[PDB]
Amino acid sequence: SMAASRRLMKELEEIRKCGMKNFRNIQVDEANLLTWQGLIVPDNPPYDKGAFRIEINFPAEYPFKPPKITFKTKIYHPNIDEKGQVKLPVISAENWKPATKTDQVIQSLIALVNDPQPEHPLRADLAEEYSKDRKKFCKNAEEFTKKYGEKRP
Amino acid sequence: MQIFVKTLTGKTITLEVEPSDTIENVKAKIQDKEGIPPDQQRLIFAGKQLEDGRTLSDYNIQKESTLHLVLRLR
Amino acid sequence: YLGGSLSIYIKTNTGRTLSVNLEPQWDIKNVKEIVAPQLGLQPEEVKIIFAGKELSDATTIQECDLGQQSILHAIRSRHFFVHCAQCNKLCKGKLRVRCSLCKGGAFTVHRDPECWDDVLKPRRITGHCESQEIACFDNETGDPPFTEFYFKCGEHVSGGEKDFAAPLNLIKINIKDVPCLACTEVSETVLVFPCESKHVTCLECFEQYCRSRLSERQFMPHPDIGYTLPCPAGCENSFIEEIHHFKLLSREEYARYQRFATEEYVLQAGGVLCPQPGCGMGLLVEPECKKVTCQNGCGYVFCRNCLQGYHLGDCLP
Ligand SMILES: [Zn+2]
Ligand SMILES: [Zn+2]
Ligand SMILES: [Zn+2]
Ligand SMILES: [Zn+2]
Ligand SMILES: [Zn+2]
Ligand SMILES: [Zn+2]
Repeated sequence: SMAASRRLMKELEEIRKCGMKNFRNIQVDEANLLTWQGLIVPDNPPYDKGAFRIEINFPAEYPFKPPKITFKTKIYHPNIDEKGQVKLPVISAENWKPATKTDQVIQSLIALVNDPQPEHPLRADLAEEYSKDRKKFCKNAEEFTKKYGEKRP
Repeated sequence: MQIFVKTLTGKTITLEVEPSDTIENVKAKIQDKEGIPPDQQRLIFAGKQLEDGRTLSDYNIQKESTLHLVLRLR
Repeated sequence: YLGGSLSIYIKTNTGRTLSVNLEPQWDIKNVKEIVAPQLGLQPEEVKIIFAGKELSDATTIQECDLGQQSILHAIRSRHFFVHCAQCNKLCKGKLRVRCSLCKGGAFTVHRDPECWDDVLKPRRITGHCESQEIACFDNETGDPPFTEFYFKCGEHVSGGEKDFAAPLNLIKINIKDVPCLACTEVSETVLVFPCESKHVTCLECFEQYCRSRLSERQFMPHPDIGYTLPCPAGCENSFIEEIHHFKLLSREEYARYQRFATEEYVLQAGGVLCPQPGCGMGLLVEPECKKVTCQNGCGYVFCRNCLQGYHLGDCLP
């Protein structure tokens, strides 16, 4: 809770100065340092310029335990749960190095969003859909993502 | 110097023993103070069974290290 | 700089023990010319031994890395790191030596290894002993015993004859200002992990990592090594082969490591715990035998295939 929270704070600082276009609107509630709020704008057409609001909660053992990510904004995506939970290989406790920075994980998540992976689905129906039929999948996707998610210039 | 042997129960027993003593000696002392059969005793420290032939010094037992007791009915 | 003055015991070949206190800056040749009239031996005769090395006559007393109430010996002839039971925090350790046969000191060592060397093995070097009129012989035995080392806590007063501590060989001073993996924070004192990449972590992160991997019984099991920890990065074949490092954590955090290690050992080896509350007794029952007793305990008999009272009929639910 010392070399942990301070490292987390440092990463937060570097992320703040690194105002990369894809991840904007950083909201770290001053009460609890272990929870972050964010807003992500994908460049790709299926989730075109539609900002999705995410929350990242870090364990009390952050340096040696993978953080978890939830999506407060509903999203039509195979690797994303209905509750908002996400299956990211970089995160999953089976293969997570402590040295892995937060921004790298965020970039990995963005990459996962832009191009979905049907190899390991949390939501099987959408996975089979995208694997077999893309255009109707893209229709449902764009429809839903215009239906939910706040656009940002 | 002294050490502690501890049954999982919490029953802690204090035993005086010096580093260059075999596990057999410790077993003999424990059984002498409680009444266990010599063979039934399996001493375990940090999850590894202690070989009867070797000594405490080979496992680098400190002052008041806890040597947990396990009993082998056999 | 509290006192400066040092007090030292001196044990000779004979049984007599001499208490002498000196100033840290006196010549060892002078010390020889002080010990010689102390027992009545000639000043030219005395050779002084400490920790194995034939002491230089010119070297300063302070130079010898010597604490308080320590012991040196005499005869007529002519950056470590340890964990202390008294001192919870690890302290700078000092290295002394003892004869395998007579369990005594004051002998000469042949190689005198500096650091980063082959060590900590029962059989290494043989040396001449002063005690018992040079009667430490292996010629007769055949089975070879050897001069063995040990470590003492150098932050406090010590008992020269038998005081010892646990050596933590994985902890080094940060000589190249290497950053800790977990915090990217260069710590003066760090720990080096046994993997090829030589990953390093400071003490705070050793403690946090341990106490985080501890509550859920997550210590990786090796038969020979013990219940240890993998590399923070999870590098292969990087298991801490000397467990005592865990003593960086205090009473609770470490004793519970001992307990859990024992319990899991019992569980995996086939043994079974005691269902009666507050017993937890692990009893290694012969695989075929299915009547469970509680040896020197609560004598409750359970089926082991049901964790319930001894039943003759098979336990269906
Ligand atoms: Zn000490
Ligand atoms: Zn000797
Ligand atoms: Zn650290
Ligand atoms: Zn490693
Ligand atoms: Zn019992
Ligand atoms: Zn049963």
